[PDB]
Amino acid sequence: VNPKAYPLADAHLTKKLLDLVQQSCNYKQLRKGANEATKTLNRGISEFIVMAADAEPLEIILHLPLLCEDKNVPYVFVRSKQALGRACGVSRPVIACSVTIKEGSQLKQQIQSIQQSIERLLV
Amino acid sequence: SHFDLELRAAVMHDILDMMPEGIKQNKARTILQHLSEAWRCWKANIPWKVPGLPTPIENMILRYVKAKADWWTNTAHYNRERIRRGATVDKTVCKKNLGRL
Amino acid sequence: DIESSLKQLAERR
Amino acid sequence: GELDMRKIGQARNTLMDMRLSQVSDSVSGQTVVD
Amino acid sequence: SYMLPHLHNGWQVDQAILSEEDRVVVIRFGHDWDPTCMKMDEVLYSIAEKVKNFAVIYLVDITEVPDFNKMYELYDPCTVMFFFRNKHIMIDLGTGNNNKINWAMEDKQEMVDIIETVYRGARKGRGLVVSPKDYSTKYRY
Amino acid sequence: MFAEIMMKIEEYISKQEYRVIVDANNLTVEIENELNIIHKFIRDKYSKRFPELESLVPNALDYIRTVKELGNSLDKCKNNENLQQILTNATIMVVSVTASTTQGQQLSEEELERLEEACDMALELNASKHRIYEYVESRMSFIAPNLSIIIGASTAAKIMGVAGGLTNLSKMPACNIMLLGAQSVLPHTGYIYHSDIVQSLPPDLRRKAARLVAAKCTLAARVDSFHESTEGKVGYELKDEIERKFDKWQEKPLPAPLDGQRKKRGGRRYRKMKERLGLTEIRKQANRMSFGEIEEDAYQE
Repeated sequence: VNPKAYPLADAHLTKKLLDLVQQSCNYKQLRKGANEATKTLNRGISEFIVMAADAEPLEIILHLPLLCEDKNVPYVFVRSKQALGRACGVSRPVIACSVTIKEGSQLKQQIQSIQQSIERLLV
Repeated sequence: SHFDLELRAAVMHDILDMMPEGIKQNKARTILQHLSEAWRCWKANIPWKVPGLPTPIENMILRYVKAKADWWTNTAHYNRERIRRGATVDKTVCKKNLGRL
Repeated sequence: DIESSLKQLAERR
Repeated sequence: GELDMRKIGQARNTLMDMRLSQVSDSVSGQTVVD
Repeated sequence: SYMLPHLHNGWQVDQAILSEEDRVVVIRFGHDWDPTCMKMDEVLYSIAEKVKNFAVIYLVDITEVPDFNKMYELYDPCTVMFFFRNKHIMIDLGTGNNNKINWAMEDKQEMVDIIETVYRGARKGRGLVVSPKDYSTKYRY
Repeated sequence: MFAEIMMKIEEYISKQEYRVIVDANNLTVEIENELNIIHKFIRDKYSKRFPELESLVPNALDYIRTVKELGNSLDKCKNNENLQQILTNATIMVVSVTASTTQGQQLSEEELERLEEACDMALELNASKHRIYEYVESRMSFIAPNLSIIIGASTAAKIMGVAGGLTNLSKMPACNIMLLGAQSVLPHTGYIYHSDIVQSLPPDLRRKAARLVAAKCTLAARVDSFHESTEGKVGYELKDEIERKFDKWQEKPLPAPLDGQRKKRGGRRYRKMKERLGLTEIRKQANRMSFGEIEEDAYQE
């Protein structure tokens, strides 16, 4: 993978992150795209920000952890956007899928658990 | 009267006889298509640019196009004169002459 | 292919 | 060097337009809606 | 030119008539030297890539294979005849007979319409397809 | 203001942070307006000696060179080697035809001296603006090569001055990049839209192609934030993709003789099409002929 992409999740961690991203996008709580993730990080309403390590170039998502250092949000980098290749109906693999807090989310606590799991990988 | 078809046949025969047997299997249709593109190009003021074609091939195509253009201009002038005079024509001939004019 | 037939037709006309 | 055919035409058109505008500057009540 | 492959052998032409059954087979018995057969070949080339999906047109030289001009009696300089699944369909041109076209049809649209009508009649099985044209006259004025 | 900026540009060019390039760009943008005002004042002052010189020379630098070469004397247009290097041959012929019949009196000595001083000041301002543009292009090539090769050096310098450098621009999203320095005021008039890369496009496809021009330049902001992409291959590839998109945005079988098989459906399944598209007409009072009488006139047709 890319050495600049940090942190790197495991297989089950990426599977749980993809399931949480699909549950957020199906319940209208996730935004795909780099500009939408940057706007969700600047607005302060994004609960989590996920990146993709298989990006050419990978520097375009390099501001995604740094904005996570500007809003106190967990950051994670899927080995490949292909994990979200279909994402929320996206034909092309998805990379920046800012998962924003959803009022009374049916998986709000589950998303919080993913956050708690994404804060321990960066050590 | 039949300058167009005769000239096309002569150009095709010359190109085919010049062309080797290794290239006459399938590229004869390509040369015919190139000649057709050249003909349609001169009839619509659109330049015919085949930079990947041999210079003698381009010269032959240009000569054929010039001959066909001269023949078509003469035929169109004659047909227009006959129509103005009151000669006996048909709908296909009238349509072709109107298009050329 | 068609080259031989075209040449044959041309040679007679 | 090379021939710029449109250059002389453009120059002549500009000169004619300038001369006409000079003549047109002497008009009395030509209206204009902004 | 003459991109349509002429069946040199008479038996080869007959097998070609027996080759395709789901489309229209048109054989141009005109000799390639004459200008009239040249115009017929040009008209065929106009409809070469159009009626291809519904017909298969082949050229023919009465000098090469004489049996076609001696049994079917195609004495015209360039006669266009049709054969569908071993059944020579007749086009109701109105020129006294219906075995051949016998006219240098310089209209591509007319040839295309005639081919379509011949195909429709062959599908309907009518041995004498009513040609949607007034071929009995010169159609000129 | 201009002297200190010129001294800073000379000190930067003699030694070969990011605010000096933006200050030089602002000084060049001020010097361009000052040279335009000086050219307008020279055209208003020399209007008595040559009233057709402004119409013959629409450019400000060309009119300044014509006022410096000819001036009040209209005899400097016959085989003039100095005027032949500024304008073309047809422009020189038009200037000679205008000076042959000018119908204007010559200016005084003080007015000609003031016009020559204004032309020299405009030439010095244009030279200072060209030197500031060269220094800004050198600083952009040393700082952000992909952003200077994709959207231009002056546009990248203006984007770094507005956003606060390449480190702050990388954070900017495509929406901000698309409307970088954007706003009757045109909505989303981003610097990319107000640039040379967006000027080579039709106005119907100028804004949306700017969305293809700014956001990829934002990727250049992601390319020049680190120490990578020092050559500019990514910006050249983005420019080639934008040129291919602009070239793409600008500029036979026969159906088989087969018909329908049979009819078995009808009503709320095929009747809707036969009622909307092939809608039922009057079907009466328009097909009858009344062979006994004659309703319309004999030749109404």
